[PDB]
Amino acid sequence: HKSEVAHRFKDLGEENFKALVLIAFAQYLQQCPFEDHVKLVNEVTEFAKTCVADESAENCDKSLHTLFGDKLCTVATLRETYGEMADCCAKQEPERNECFLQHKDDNPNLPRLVRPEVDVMCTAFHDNEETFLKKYLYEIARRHPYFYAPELLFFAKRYKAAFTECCQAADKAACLLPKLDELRDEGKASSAKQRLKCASLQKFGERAFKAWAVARLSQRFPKAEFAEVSKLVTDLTKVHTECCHGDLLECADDRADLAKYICENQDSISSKLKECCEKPLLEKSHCIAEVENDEMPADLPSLAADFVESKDVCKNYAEAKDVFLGMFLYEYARRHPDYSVVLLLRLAKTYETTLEKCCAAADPHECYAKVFDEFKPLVEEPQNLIKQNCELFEQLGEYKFQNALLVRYTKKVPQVSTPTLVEVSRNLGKVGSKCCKHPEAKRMPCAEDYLSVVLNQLCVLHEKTPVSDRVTKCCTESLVNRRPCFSALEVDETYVPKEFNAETFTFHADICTLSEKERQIKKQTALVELVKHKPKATKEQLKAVMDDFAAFVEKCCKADDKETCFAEEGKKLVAASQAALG
Ligand SMILES: N[C@@H](Cc1cc(I)c(Oc2cc(I)c(O)c(I)c2)c(I)c1)C(=O)O
Ligand SMILES: CCCCCCCCCCCCCC(=O)O
Ligand SMILES: CCCCCCCCCCCCCC(=O)O
Ligand SMILES: CCCCCCCCCCCCCC(=O)O
Repeated sequence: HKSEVAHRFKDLGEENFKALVLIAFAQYLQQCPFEDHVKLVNEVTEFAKTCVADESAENCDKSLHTLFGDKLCTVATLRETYGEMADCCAKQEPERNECFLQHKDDNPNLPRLVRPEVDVMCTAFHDNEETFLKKYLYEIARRHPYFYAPELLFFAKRYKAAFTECCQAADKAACLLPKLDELRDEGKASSAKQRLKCASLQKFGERAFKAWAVARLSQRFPKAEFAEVSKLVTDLTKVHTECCHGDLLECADDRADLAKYICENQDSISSKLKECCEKPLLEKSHCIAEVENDEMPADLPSLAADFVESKDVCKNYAEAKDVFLGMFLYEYARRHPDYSVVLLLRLAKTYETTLEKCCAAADPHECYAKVFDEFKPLVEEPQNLIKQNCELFEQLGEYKFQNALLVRYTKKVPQVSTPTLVEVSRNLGKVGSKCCKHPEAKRMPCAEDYLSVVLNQLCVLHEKTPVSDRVTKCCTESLVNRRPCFSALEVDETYVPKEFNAETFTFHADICTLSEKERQIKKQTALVELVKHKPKATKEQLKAVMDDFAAFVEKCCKADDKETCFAEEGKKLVAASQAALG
C-alpha cells in the first residue's frame, strides 16, 4: 500500500494500535516516564489518523522503521538520559534501527514491581480503567524489552477480565488473588520459554533447533505430509531467528505471513485449525501456536518397515542424512504425541549413532537389525519416573510431596544454597500437581514443558554463583541430556555436614500468625538445614523428627502462653532430636 501506518491502523484497530505503540516505545525508551510515552502514542495515533483520511498526506509514504526512528530521535533528553543511544540518531536507517536494537537493556535496574492491595487495585481500576491498565502495561513492557508485544497485549486483556469479574465480587480477594498468581506464573513461564528458545538457537545451532521443530510439529499435525512439515520447520526457524534478534516489526510480519500461510493450506495441515483461522490478524499466530494435536490416521504402517527391515536404509541415509533422519523423527513423533520432544530426540540420536556405526560394516541389515530394542529402556526411563513420582504425589499431597523432594535433593547436592533448594523443590512440586492430574497419554509432554523452564532457571542461578561441578556438568550438557543427567545424581558421599546452630533451629510464635505459604517455607527451610547437618539420617529417623516437630507447632500455637512454650518445649525438641539423630 502507499501508507504503512494507515494500513496497520486499519486492520489493527485504534485500541490495539495505541496499546502496541505504547509497548513498543516502552521497550526502547525504558527510562522515560509514563506521561511522556502517552504523549508520543497520541501524536503517532493522530498522525496515523491523518494517513487514514488521505494516503498521500505528508510523510505517510515513509516506512514504519523510518517513522519509528525519527520519532524516537525526537526525545530531547535522549542524550542526557540514554547517552550512547542518542548517537544512534546520527546514522541512517537501517543502521539507525540496528543501533537502537543493540542498546535495548534486557535486564534494566528498576525496582521490583509490587502487587498493591486488592482494594486499592479495584478502586483504581474503577475510577480510571484505562490509565490503570496502560500504566501497568508500560511498567511491564519496560522491564521485559524482549517480550513479544502482541503476547503482552494478550495478557493485558486477561488481566482486565480478571478485574471486571473479581472487583464486582462479594469477596474480591478470594476471587482476584488466585487469578493474579496464576497470571503471573503463566507470564513468567512464557518469558522463560521465549528466552530459552533463543538461547538454545544460539548455543546448539540451526540443526538441533530444526530437529526439535520437526518432532514438535509432527506431533501436532500428524496428518500433514513430510514435505509440508519441512516447509513449516524452515519458516518457523526463520521466524525465531528474526524474533530472537529483537526487531518487533520484522518479527510480527514474519509471524503474520506464517500464520496466513497455514490458514490458506489448512486442510493440507490440520483439522483443528478452524477456530484459530477465522480470528483477527492480531491473534492468529498466538492461537495456532497453542492448538491441540490433531488425531493421527490410525491407518499408519509400521516404522520397522522403512527403518529397520528395508535393505534400502543405508543407501537412503547416505544420500541425505539429515533428511532421512528428519523423516525418522517425523514418523516416530506423529505416532507418539505421548512422548516428550527430547525423548523423541534421544531416539533419533540413538538411531543416528547406529546407522553410522552399522552402515560402515560388512552386512548392514544385521548390525542395525535390533535398534528398536535399544529404544525400549530409553522410553521406559521417563515413564517409570512419571508413574513413580505421581503415585507418591497422591499418597502425600502437594506439600508433603515437596518435602520428600527437598530431602531427596538436599542429599544430592548439599552444596546448593538453602533458599535455592526450597524454591526449586516447590516448583518441582507444582509440576507434580499440575501434570499428574492428566491421563498417562499427556503426562510426559506436560512434565517436559514445565521441567524445561524450572531446570534452565536453576542452571542460570548456578551460572552466576556456581557451587557444584556436577550441577555445572548437567547444566552445560546438551538439551537432550539435561534432565537425565540431573536424574542420575547420587547422594553426596563426600559432603561434610555443617555444625549445629541453635539459631537455625530456633522458632518463635511468629509462624503461628503467618500465612500457609510462609509457614511452609519456614518449615521447609529448617528441613533443608536439618538434612545438611545430619545427611546420613534415615527416611524414618527423619520422619520421626518431622513428627515431633509437627505436634510441637500445635502445642505452642494453641497454648495460652506462646513464646514460652516455643522456647521451653523447643529446648526439649532440639535436645531429644539431636540424640535420635546421633
Ligand atoms: N517460584 C515461583 C513460583 C513458580 C512455580 C513454577 I512450577 C513455575 O513454572 C511454571 C512453568 C510453566 I510451562 C507454567 O505453565 C507455569 I503456570 C509455571 C514458575 I515460572 C514459578 C515463585 O513463587 O516466585
Ligand atoms: C529436517 C532436518 C532436521 C532433522 C535433523 C535430525 C537430527 C537428529 C538428531 C537429534 C538432534 C538433537 C540435537 C543434537 O543433539 O544435536
Ligand atoms: C511459538 C511461537 C511461534 C509462533 C509461530 C506460529 C506458527 C505456527 C506454528 C505453531 C506450532 C507449534 C510449534 C512451536 O511450539 O513452535
Ligand atoms: C537439629 C535438629 C533440630 C530439629 C529441627 C526440626 C526441623 C524440622 C522441620 C520439618 C517440618 C516438617 C513439616 C511438617 O511438620 O509438616
